Amino acid sequence: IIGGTECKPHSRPYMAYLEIVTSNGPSKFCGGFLIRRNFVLTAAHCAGRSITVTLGAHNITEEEDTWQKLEVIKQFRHPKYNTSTLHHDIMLLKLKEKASLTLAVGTLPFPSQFNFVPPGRMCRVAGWGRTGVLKPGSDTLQEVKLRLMDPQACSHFRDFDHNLQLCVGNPRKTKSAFKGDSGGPLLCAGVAQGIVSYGRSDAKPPAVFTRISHYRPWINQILQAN
Amino acid sequence: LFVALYDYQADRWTDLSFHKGEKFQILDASPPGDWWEARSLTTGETGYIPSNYVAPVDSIQ
Ligand SMILES: [Zn+2]
Repeated sequence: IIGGTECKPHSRPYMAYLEIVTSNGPSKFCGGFLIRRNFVLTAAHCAGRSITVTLGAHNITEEEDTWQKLEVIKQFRHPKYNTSTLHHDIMLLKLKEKASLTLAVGTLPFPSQFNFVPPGRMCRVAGWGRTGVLKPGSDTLQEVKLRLMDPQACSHFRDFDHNLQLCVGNPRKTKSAFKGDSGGPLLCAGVAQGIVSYGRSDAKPPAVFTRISHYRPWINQILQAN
Repeated sequence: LFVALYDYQADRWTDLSFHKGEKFQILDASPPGDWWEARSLTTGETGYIPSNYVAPVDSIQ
């Protein structure tokens, strides 16, 4: 998260920290969010061999008695996910056991009614990602408020599709999601409407988030079935 | 194992930058698209690389 603030500890108890073990060398790291006791929603590009999810964290470098670490047992990457476009950058992860509900660990279930969110709303995203181009990931969970832009502000991105993607972050500001925030939720009026997907290597906003409303059928499908 | 045939500067933060000759281990090539997820053997970083910029190490002279 660039230009954000430190979250009030445990104030977003659905936030998931993902370690994705690919093989013998440094892991990859993503965010995500607990939408049901044994389901975490994240980005498709955070897929890998095995994934450990840490729930209940604030400072991720210091083990806490709020932590629940759970293995992922099943990955549901969106079947139409494509690396040239990064369309359908969305994935559900079924956890080995249901998380236990605590002050620090809670779900963020969707409201019954999805709706299409237009440009102009100010939404909030949280994560442990890098705080700048040359910066390491944040030890503590950060959040930032970002403006939804007209999709024309993202026309420089390949095949950007207003129906599939949100265009997020006023270009005249430095505030933005960044590397390591992948898969984290963008909440508008407290409702998850976006998933951090990608943006410019140089961190110049806007960035691209998966538009959750488009995927509401598919998500509901997988849950009502697993 | 794969080798960079050309230099590449990433435009998307999901992607790695690299120089001709840098070596990679491929982690995922399953999804459609011109990009494979890889890990640089130089830096240890993981990200997407253009599949056409690399070749198996034993497929170069
Ligand atoms: Zn705490």
